[PDB]
Amino acid sequence: VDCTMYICGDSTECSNLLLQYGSFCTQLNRALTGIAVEQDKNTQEVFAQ
Amino acid sequence: VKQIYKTPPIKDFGGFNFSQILPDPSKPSKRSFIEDLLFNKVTLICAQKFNGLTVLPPLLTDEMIAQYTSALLAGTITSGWTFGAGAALQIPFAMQMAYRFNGIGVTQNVLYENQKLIANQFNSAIGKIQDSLSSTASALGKLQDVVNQNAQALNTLVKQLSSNFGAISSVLNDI
Amino acid sequence: SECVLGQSKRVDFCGKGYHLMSFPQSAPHGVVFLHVTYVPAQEKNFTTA
Amino acid sequence: SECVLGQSKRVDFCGKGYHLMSFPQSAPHGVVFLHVTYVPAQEKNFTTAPAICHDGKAHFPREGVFVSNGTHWFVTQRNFYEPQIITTDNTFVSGNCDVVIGIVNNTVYDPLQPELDS
Amino acid sequence: VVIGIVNNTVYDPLQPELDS
Amino acid sequence: SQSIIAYTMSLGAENSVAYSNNSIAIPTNFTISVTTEILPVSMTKTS
Ligand SMILES: *[C@@H]1O[C@H](CO)[C@@H](O)[C@H](O)[C@H]1NC(C)=O
Ligand SMILES: *[C@@H]1O[C@H](CO)[C@@H](O)[C@H](O)[C@H]1NC(C)=O
Ligand SMILES: *[C@@H]1O[C@H](CO)[C@@H](O)[C@H](O)[C@H]1NC(C)=O
Ligand SMILES: *[C@@H]1O[C@H](CO)[C@@H](O)[C@H](O)[C@H]1NC(C)=O
Repeated sequence: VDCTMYICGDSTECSNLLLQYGSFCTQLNRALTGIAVEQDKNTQEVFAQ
Repeated sequence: VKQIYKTPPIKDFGGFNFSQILPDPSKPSKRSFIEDLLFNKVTLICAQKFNGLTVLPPLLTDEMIAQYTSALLAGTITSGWTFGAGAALQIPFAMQMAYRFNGIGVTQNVLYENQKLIANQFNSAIGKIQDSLSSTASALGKLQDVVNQNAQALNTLVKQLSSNFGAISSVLNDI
Repeated sequence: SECVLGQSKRVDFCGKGYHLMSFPQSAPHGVVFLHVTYVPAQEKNFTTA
Repeated sequence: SECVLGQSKRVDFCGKGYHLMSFPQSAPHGVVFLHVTYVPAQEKNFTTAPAICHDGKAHFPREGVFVSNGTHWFVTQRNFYEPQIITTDNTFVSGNCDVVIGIVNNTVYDPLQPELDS
Repeated sequence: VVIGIVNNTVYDPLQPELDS
Repeated sequence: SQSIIAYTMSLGAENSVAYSNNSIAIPTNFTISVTTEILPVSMTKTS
């Protein structure tokens, strides 16, 4: 999920305002990427033996 | 393990070399030869003091963990698995290898004839870990990644104070 | 408990292949296992019955 | 599934040391297990040898170990004190005595001799 | 009963010492 | 004169077992103990 797009989208005023919330979007994106990588990790561990 | 076992200085293991794993008094610390490389490779460190952050030292210091590891090592060497189930009944390593060969499904003879080559192969394999760890920085991946994740999470938490969250300013005193 | 204080009857739990023993090694915020296993080599094409 | 439904060979999982059996007990939002262990005691150590040489061929204890009280040698299971005379019925042979290191010269009794009378 | 059983001689360790 | 002390916790007892290539220790009188284990199963079904 794109945090900036989901919260604001194409609008620019909302995107500018959201910068006041620090790096919550970055943290959420990092967590989602970690989960996505972990999915492939589990798939490989279970199947690629 | 409830007791701290030790290896007699003779260390007559019939060609099996435990220098890499057993404690090394030569170094300032009592940790084994391999341990030093692992700690050096593993080691935003000691730079979190502001904003009320504090770190509690672990209950079991590194020296205590090394002592526990050395005790487990000594128990495994002489007593094999016997000390993990009762009294530490010492058995020669040359014959402990034969006893284990029986568990997997190999007769004690194979070892009783090939002991020299078996010990040489064991020493080479255990001794080759040093070079592999030294030449490869990804061998300690898990600990490095978890430490980096914790460090970056703490850094992000600290930096969050720099965001006003829609307020006029990010400093209470200025407001 | 299993790899060090005994011989693990499981498979691919203590090292690769048949387990023999494991010599524990400590590490910062972790532990390193020197798994020792048995690996056959030099297979042949003998006949059975 | 392992401690109660059967016997577990896992170490310090179904009980401290060699596991024997377990008896589950009901508890509020919990389980109380009365594990039964088997811990050897009354230690005693003797002299040993890897193999035994009788007539130029190396003998091995098969399912036991070579021990001795200083007067008589015996073959017994490593996990208990059950001495027995070195006999082919509990001993197997492979290879010569030269290759083996630490081999101790001794005589292997033949259980056939008592039956070879008359 | 066995399937694939092969025929080969089997030695008796007690044959040389059978005589009393 | 009971008080509170601040010491370095002992890492268990110290027992160095004599080890030689010609010596083996074999038990003679086994003992049986009972190891109690406790493990929670579920929480209260609060809603
Ligand atoms: C073993 O023999 C089979 C047939 O007898 C053959 O197909 C196979 O390639 C052989 N493998 C080796 C390693 O000799
Ligand atoms: C080993 O034997 C010696 C005597 O040879 C004895 O003093 C010692 O207590 C024994 N230790 C064990 C663990 O049996
Ligand atoms: C055991 O050690 C002694 C001296 O420490 C040595 O003389 C002896 O040969 C060793 N045992 C074997 C089987 O080599
Ligand atoms: C083994 O395979 C060969 C070739 O197909 C066949 O002639 C033979 O009967 C088979 N024997 C058994 C015991 O399956």
